Amino acid sequence: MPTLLRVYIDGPHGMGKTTTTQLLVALGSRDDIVYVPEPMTYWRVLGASETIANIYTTQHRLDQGEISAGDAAVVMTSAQITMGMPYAVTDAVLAPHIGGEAGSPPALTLIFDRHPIAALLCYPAARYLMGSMTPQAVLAFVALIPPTLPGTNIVLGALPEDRHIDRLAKRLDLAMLAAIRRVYGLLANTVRYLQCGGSWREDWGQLSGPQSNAGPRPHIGDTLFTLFRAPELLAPNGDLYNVFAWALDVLAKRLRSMHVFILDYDQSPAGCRDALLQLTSGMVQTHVTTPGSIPTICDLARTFAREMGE
Amino acid sequence: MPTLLRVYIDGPHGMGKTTTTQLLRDDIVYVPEPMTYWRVLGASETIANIYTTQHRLDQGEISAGDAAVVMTSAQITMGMPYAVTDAVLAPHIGGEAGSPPALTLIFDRHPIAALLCYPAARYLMGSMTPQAVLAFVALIPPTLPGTNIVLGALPEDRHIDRLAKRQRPGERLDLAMLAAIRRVYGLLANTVRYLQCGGSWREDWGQLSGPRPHIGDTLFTLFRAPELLAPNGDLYNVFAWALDVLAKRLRSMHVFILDYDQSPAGCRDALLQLTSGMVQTHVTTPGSIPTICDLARTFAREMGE
Ligand SMILES: Cc1c(CC(CO)CO)[nH]c(=O)[nH]c1=O
Ligand SMILES: Cc1c(CC(CO)CO)[nH]c(=O)[nH]c1=O
Repeated sequence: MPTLLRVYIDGPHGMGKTTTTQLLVALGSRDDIVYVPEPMTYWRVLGASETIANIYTTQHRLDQGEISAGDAAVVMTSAQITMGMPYAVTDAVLAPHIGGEAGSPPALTLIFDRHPIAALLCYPAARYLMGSMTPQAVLAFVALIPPTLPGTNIVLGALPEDRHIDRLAKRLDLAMLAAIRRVYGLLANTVRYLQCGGSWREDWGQLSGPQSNAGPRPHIGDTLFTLFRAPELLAPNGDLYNVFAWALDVLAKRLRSMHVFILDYDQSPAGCRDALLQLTSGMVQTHVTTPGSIPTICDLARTFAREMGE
Repeated sequence: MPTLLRVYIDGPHGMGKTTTTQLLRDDIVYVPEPMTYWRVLGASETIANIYTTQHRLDQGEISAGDAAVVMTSAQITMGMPYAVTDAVLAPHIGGEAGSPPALTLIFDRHPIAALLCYPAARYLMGSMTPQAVLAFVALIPPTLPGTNIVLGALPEDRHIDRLAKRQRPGERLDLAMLAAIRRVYGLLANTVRYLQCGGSWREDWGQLSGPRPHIGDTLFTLFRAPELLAPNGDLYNVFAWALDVLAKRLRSMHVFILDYDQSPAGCRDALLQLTSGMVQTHVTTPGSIPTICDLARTFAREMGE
């Protein structure tokens, strides 16, 4: 069987992900690489009306005290369903075609503009930090994350906050940028922690008060688990209710088999592109399940690109 | 390796599901309704919020768009317990055993009640958008082997009668909702049959606008909704793909119909007699039963009051 290489470009917005991705797609032959872009059209029209604008409006409303936390949460929870739809449905139809891992050329390369966890974990978690979402709803999105498919290569990105703020500026919510930057830092640390043998249940008690595929085992306090210590999730004895505890187990199982890589976005567009290109070399590939999986997968991505990317 | 029997007792609420299961020490565990999660843990009185919002939309106090936001949000809370239970239980499920079992796990509902059925019903009540319904459908966990689902049968007047004397905290006796929820479950049962008999929604799609149920008698009719179609009437691919997931998830489910129009002793035996044709599965580890028990008893203890 032919092999496949799936690469999910994710991380906080405004670092140059899209540009970088397209520069990488432009290098390869017409059909040996395909790009599944940001489904902006689904977010602005198909799934609902201007989903991004509504989110930023709601937070602003909440900040000025024009609405309550409860109102904010209801809107954000509903908007993240809508924000993650396209990633979720894409994962579900792609799944059956994915076979086991081959090893670090590929008959097909799929570059995605983000992964499901972006909408089912990171943004929600970041909204929790902004007070616009409850920790319970975040764990609800976490329990709904699709089984992590083999060969899940995810590229997170590092960019100094001052450069980030600059690049991002053309609203401008700096509190949110800080929160999304923190959430993605926590995330990469969570993957290394879990890959190093870390057991949240065993280290839980170390709670009080970034490298993904390199370095020593991070402290649970530097992982995503610490966000989930909120009083809402704590039983009268101080311990996590089992429902939320089990959601934390799902979060571990989903991230542990992922392959995360860090891309230095503090360089030029072509610099980023080559940088991303070099990184693909150590990324795990998988076999497809049927002979007709490659063509089918291309159609799916092109169709997705045409209907939802612009 | 030992065998396991999973039985999900679902269907529209208010027919007797709770009584049936109740009447029933180590070869069978009953995972009950996670009422405490809906009233306290997940959020504050979630059934109340749901029914209040429908009512206010009905009275003209709020907008369809307002109801939907609350309604979609509330459905995240309602299904959480089911979704989390499926996710930690999934790993331990092996292949089908064949045609007793070491452990019988009786559940009060399946993830599809919160991810498909209630949301579809709210869509039919105007309190949820069809896109939100398909997003929930995109998140339906994969259908493992041995997914036996018991659905209830009961004449509408009996149902209203039985529902009226068994209201839930914050619930309102809404007859329009009762019809909606009853329509969806009937379509649900027809959909599984359709799919198992070879039905292809893409092939039969044209029959909505001009030995298995007609497509118009399946859950696929609900998605003819204008919000999901392009200017030329074609379904957007995002949605079509969501319908492909629905077909895949439903098709492998084993549906069993339990007649509720009888005494609670009748309904208890009824369910038990239904298990002869339910599909069993192997667990994946030797210590999978014990773990499964803890999960189930703990769930019950913490979320079933
Ligand atoms: C994926 C995602 C985003 C990313 C957007 C910028 O908001 C585009 O990168 N933004 C959100 O507000 N929620 C989400 O789920
Ligand atoms: C499962 C479920 C229900 C059923 C309730 C009573 O309405 C408990 O059986 N009700 C909803 O409104 N959403 C749901 O997901």
